[PDB]
Amino acid sequence: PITGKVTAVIGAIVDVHFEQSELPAILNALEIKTPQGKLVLEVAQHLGENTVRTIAMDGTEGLVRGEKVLDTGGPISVPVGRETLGRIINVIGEPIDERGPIKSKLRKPIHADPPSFAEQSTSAEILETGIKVVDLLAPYARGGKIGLFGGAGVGKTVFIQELINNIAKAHGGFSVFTGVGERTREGNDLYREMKETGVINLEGESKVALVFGQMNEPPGARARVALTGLTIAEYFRDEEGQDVLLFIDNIFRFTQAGSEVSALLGRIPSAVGYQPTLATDMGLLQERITTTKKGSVTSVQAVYVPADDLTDPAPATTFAHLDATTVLSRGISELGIYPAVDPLDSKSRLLDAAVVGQEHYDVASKVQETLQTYKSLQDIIAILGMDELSEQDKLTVERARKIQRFLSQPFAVAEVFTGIPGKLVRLKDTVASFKAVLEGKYDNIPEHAFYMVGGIEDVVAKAEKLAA
Amino acid sequence: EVSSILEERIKGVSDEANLNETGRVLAVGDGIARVFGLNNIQAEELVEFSSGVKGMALNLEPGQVGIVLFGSDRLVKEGELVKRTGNIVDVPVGPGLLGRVVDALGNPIDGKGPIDAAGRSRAQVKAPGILPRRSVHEPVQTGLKAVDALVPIGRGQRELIIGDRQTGKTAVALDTILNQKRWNNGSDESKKLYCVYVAVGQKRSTVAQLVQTLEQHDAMKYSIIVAATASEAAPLQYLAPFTAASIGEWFRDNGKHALIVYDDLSKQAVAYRQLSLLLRRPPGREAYPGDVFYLHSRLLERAAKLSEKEGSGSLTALPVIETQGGDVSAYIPTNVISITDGQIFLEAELFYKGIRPAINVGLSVSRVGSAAQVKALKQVAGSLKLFLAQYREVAAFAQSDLDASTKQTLVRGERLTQLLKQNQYSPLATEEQVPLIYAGVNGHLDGIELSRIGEFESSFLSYLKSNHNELLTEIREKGELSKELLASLKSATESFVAT
Amino acid sequence: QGYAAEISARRNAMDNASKNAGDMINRYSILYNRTRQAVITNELVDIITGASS
Repeated sequence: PITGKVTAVIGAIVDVHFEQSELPAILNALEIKTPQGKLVLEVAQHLGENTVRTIAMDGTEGLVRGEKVLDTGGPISVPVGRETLGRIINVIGEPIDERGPIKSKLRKPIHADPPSFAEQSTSAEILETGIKVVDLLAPYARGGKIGLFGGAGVGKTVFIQELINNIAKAHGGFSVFTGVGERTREGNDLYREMKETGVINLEGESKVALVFGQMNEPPGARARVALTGLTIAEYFRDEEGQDVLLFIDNIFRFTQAGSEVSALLGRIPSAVGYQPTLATDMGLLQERITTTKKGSVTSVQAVYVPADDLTDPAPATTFAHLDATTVLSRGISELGIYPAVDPLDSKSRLLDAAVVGQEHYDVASKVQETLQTYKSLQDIIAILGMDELSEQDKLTVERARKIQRFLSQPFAVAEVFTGIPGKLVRLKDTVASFKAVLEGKYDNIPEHAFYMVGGIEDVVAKAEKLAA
Repeated sequence: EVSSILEERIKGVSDEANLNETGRVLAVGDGIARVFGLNNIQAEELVEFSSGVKGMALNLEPGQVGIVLFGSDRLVKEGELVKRTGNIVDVPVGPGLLGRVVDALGNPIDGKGPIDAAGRSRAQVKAPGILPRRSVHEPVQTGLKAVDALVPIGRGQRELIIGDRQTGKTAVALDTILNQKRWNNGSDESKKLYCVYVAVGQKRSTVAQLVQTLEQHDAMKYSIIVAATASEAAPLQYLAPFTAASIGEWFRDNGKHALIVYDDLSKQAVAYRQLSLLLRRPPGREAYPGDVFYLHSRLLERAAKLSEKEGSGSLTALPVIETQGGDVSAYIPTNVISITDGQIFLEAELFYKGIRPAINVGLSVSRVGSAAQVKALKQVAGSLKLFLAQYREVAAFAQSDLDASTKQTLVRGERLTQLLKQNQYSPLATEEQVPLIYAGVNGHLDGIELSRIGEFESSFLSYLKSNHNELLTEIREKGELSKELLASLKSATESFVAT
Repeated sequence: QGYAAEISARRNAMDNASKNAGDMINRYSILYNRTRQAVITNELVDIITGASS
């Protein structure tokens, strides 16, 4: 029985003295029996003399030195299973959905090593999406990192909700929304809302699994929520063959949590107050986000940058990982578009000609040129007058404002919220719609016939209905 | 006499001093005694010196246990016996602190008798869970009309009062507390918000004035003032909001509602900086300790509106952050802004231009917002938001030949800006906020000359009070504005406008 | 005819100026923000060195 006695409690950095030759290995998980149930300490050093230095996950307030510790023997093993979908789970893999003990199959270590070069994606793949704006100008990609920008609420969370619905149709996938630095009140609303919109139904089926990591939870537990979440996803991917889409919240709070743990460990935080092991921490996490031969994880991450500084090293490191960036605009939401997506500031690097198909690319390039010209033209056209438009320019304006309306396409989750049943639009059919709009088949069809509709088929119906 | 009573009390102590574990200071420098002993001590536990000093034990190191002294070093010297009290910090909690200005320990610094409160409960305890909360929907009305309309506040939520130094930041806060007297008088205990003002680093003369003002407005009997004054030591300052929160928990747990105003966490930060540096822990960004985010977050999620199974209660909070140059970009402001759910950012220029409240409408947001807004006030001030938006754009149009629409906006907007002035230290009733804003919405006030707006306001209120306090009470009690009431109001306003 | 054109030009020039000044404002602001970070870093290094010794 590998046991050791607490020999320090300076902060949440608890040094434990183990009897000789009965030493845990680094990254092992220790459990200290406590009236707090357990305190999980993760061994992060060997200080020698048969003592270690560990970090704590659960708070150490009122800890008494010399208390016996028991060594689990390896990085925390968190429950996994289809059963575990629809559970709000704390870092230590215990229900915080409060609907009692998680029904589990197998439990698995929170730390895991990135798959081999061979088991990394050898050729790109384009994950299907149902938002047309997404499907043209930043098509999702399997194993991809898609970094959200723009406000929450009617912004990010509703968008995230839509994706879960779409994913369920798209594959039949699952998700795990991991929320780091989560305001627990807002999280409650999200959980209740997620229940209401039925992406979680525990009287039914719950696709998304929730891991909420509140800000009041210690920094160590803030750091470890992500690694746990990825493991859950990986059980689906590798061992249930699934394709999943894993939401992560703020990576500012990912950085923030890690930075503290480094500083506590005594490691000199590099410039702009960010840990020396900054690169590696993203590196391990975001190289476990990949398309394996068994399945593919795909991760939608939320990238909240502090002070709008993209020059900050942590955002830069994020952008290195990011394959796409989705930049929600509030101006766009104000143009009556839900999608709230800013099409000209939404960009993906997987958008290249061959990558998305030549037709798709050419259509996209035209739509980009159309929108780019529409905006620029509208700048001085508004000032000069709309009648100062050329025949070509007002053809473009006519088409463009029709495209602007065409962007409006309710979201399935937002069936209640907008009041209009969502319009799911498949990627091929999105291209088809734009080919026709480019060819002006719908430039004789009214603007608000494109308002709040989906694909080509949908706007055939609405074209008729707007008139009739 | 009184002396005899004290001597009797002294006779009443004689307890066996078998101190299971004692300590001896090895060296004491910088208020960081390093003690030999204290084998079984709990972390952060309260320790009593020979000097009588109180401490917490942040560092439990193997060879020495590094007490951080709450007390002054003046009497402390090496070798001092360190009795182990064996109790982690706890403060009296209960309704006993209503109208009681107490220090962190619980000593009544106003000396309004030894605090007799329900229980003494520990200073730090972890924040309510997901399921232990239910969403906010209950308003709270600060009397400040602009606050109530532009950024409507609710219960068990956090939302900043972030603004520039000595703009009477405390004055803006104090106004809310004063309006809580009206609601306090009211029977419902959600309407009884038992306010807690946490005066951090604030000089005792200033807090004495605060206390006196509170006494003048007879507010000390729902108010609680947790005081860590300028002199009060950095451990006391550090634990001061945590200590305060626990007091709030009794109310919250009792299902009641209450409002805790942490003023200012910026001075809390400095105390933590002092502490961290004294323990030689590396100072984080902007030389403010790295776990300041963690510290503030631990405190700030205790502000929560509990679920109805947890007896629908709350601890509303309104943290005050001092912006040194107005920089919300400053590390502590940026962090706090992220943590909280809304901010109100007072504008120094407006303050200078005598517009008190000095609120920067754009840089004030409430995320809960209109969910926690009176329906009546919501109806008659949705318009106000849009009007002000135009007014902001047409602010620069004050540099003239202007479009008639623009010139109208400018007139309407200027009258509105004056209307939202509310002289400091005079709250207003909600039943009197709603008619005035309705008038402005209907453009009735636009016609009234700017100088005569003031005369109009008080007069209109009395005119309404005389003409139809039946309407006012009806409006107040219904809390909604029906088409019939708004109709009558438009008419009533017309009648008043004529005079 | 001239006077109307003259004042029209004055308006035009003064408008475009506001725009040009704005662009320069943005350019020096980004530089300011970076410079601010650098000062923080240089100070931070001094502290780190001090703590280290």
